[PDB]
Amino acid sequence: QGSCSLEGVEIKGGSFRLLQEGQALEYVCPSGFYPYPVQTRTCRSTGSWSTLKTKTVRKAECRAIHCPRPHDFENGEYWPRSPYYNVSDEISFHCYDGYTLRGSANRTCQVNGRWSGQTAICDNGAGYCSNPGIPIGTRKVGSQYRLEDSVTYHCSRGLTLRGSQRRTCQEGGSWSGTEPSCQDSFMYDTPQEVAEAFLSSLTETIKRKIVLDPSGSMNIYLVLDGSDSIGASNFTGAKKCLVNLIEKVASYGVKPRYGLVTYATYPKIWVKVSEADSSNADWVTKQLNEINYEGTNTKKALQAVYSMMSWPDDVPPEGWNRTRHVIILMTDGLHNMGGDPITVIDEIRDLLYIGKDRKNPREDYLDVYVFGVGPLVNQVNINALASKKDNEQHVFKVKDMENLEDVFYQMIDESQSLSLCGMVWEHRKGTDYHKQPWQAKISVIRPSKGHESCMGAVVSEYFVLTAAHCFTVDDKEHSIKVSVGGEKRDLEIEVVLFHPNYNINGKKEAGIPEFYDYDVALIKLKNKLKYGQTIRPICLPCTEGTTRALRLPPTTTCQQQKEELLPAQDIKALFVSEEEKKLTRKEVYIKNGDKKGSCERDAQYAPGYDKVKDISEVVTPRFLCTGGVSPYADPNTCRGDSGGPLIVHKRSRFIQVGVISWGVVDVCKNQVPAHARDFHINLFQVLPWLKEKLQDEDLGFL
DNA sequence: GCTGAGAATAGAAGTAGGAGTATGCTTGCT
Repeated sequence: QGSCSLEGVEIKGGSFRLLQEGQALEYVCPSGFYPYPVQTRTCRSTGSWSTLKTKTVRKAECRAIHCPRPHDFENGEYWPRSPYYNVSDEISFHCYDGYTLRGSANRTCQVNGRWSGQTAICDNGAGYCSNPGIPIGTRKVGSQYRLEDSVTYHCSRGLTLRGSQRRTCQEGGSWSGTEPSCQDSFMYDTPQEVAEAFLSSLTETIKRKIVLDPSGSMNIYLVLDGSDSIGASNFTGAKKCLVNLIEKVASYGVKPRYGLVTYATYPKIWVKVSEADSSNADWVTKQLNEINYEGTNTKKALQAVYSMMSWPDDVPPEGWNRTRHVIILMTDGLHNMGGDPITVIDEIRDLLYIGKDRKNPREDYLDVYVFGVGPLVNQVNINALASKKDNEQHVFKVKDMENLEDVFYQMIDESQSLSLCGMVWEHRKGTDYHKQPWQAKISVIRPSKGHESCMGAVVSEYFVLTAAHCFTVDDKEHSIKVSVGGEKRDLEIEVVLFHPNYNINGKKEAGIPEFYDYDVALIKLKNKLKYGQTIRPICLPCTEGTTRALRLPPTTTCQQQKEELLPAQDIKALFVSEEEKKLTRKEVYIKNGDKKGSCERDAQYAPGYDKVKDISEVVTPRFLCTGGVSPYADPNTCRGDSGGPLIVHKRSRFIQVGVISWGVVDVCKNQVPAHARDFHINLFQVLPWLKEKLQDEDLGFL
């Protein structure tokens, strides 16, 4: 219908995007922050947008994220106790007299409003089933853990419960349903989390494996809500996703029968599990790559799945009780009109003979996974559709279709190698250096002057990339100590090669103290590096490894890699920072579009630069600029973050595009000025040197 | 001793101590 004017819809320190024909809008803020008071707004019929109530507010703002307080913790205590916790605030758990603790007892408020680790439970064994525990932010009603007992979970006001709200102690000793959690509106899952939590609970760990039965089979049904952003560009993103899913599931030595359904308003059936080619993975793939478009009705799609399931006669077919069914539904709307689709799930469970016994519940033979995309997804319907299994997650909510692509990219990249550059698998028990294995700390003990602390990047097995200003010719090799993988041991250096065009002595008699042009250095290690879960390389620009990371054809030029990694935009980069012996990922933006000159202009607030006539004499084409308060409140770099890699996170891989070189003001361990920018060396501009010096490291430079 | 109308993060109308994708009701007159 009619549209609204955007007069004043902007948000303090954030951006917005118009969904659904401009009739709705979502607010997006920076990492750690959430848009306040509401994330979304629609266009009214009165011309204006939705009001922002919390008490009308005129404009919106981005405000820091808090992690919830444990409503209660049975049979033990936790501390520090507080009503809310800021980001990166740790809490520890202990239990009472004679109880045993399970789960992570040193949790930490992550940047996403969730606590690190898993739910702490203090149990003894005084019940048939185990103590189901209280996930942080919930409230459990019930404390008797005998057979056939129930426990109910409640979420605070304004929060949506994902998981089971009622778990019964089943025959066994395992609980029913899945552990619940409370979800805010802005809360999204990261493609790493989705990939890991889907792979696990699709498979079992012996590498993983898919557990079918003797003379058993698997039917996989892919349902796609192609009435919105999912079915755009002829299902291109969803096509990539499902191709990689089919490949990854085929890599497990199983040949499942596939069914493929799209639905905008009516269900369109492309592949049916009855076709003899329904198990031919590449026939299914070729049929998928040719789906096309063309009110959202989901019940019809689930009924098409049910018709696939149902049999041609009263007498059963052979092997009905040995087939395992998987229903992967991808949607971005799901306001369940046209009917209530839960009844279809109940009819399905009736047909599979699930939940009709006590010794044969058969819950292993039906898995339902739901991938919601965008803010307009109904967190309640998707959770009602999906399944609930102990220690398993089946509901996911991601931000764009791009993140949904990155999910399956990450899934495909899982079991390739340890030499795969820029690969990090977010695990369940991951430490700091598990998540930044390329990181390398350089320490230089300078006489009479501050101990220089720099960072680095492991670009190959013998080399480490850093910034040249960390070193000097006075510094002997017995004062430079490099450490990778977070280990005490310092490494043995062969030679530190500086760029041939580097000189910090300027431009000295011209009135400029520091000249950081071509501020890159390569440390050649004497020994070799042993790649592992803690040491791994990072991708470099204009190498075939980065082309394979960007999912591009081998006939791609270095310029194409440039315009894919560094376009004329506000590219979202990141780096890693030392914070009390901890490695934190700080997320910044590279002003390379229309704000580039505004970034470079703020270099006159820098020491010794306040009287330079031409600012292009100190900020050369070899520099990328981050920082500032536009379009977002970028975090700044530390004195010790110097030399570290400036990373771009694309297609679930990490590509280094810059080396942290200098900053306008040094205020890091922190009101902060808006001219506080940081400048990094563009690795695309020092490429001949890198190619010449790393020609024998098997990087396959373009 | 009532409220047959409108409000309300959208917003029809019916009349409901209603409902509602983060929440979730009052007018005025005696």
